[PDB]
Amino acid sequence: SDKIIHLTDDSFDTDVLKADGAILVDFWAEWCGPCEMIAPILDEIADEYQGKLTVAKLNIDQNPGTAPKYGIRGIPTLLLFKNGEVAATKVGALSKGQLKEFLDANLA
Ligand SMILES: [Cu+2]
Repeated sequence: SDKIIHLTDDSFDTDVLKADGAILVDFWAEWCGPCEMIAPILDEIADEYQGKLTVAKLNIDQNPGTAPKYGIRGIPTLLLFKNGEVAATKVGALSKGQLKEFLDANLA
């Protein structure tokens, strides 16, 4: 938790679109089993990728406006942002191994 950014629809532009460096955004919602599976995986990734990546989370039941703008369908959906643009997309729950391979491939 501590270094992971809790996003709102208000702050999304400043925190993600204007941020320097890669930001991985987790679009999640309440009552979501797959969302709960990857939540400790992302607290680990936040520590292991420190200096290379910032992790941020946006709960769509409390923040209904940003996800329609990115065409989000399945929840959870992870979007890797770089310089304000969507660099890569992964949707669905995945293991720690799969997430590391996805990040190592795309942080290049
Ligand atoms: Cu922490």
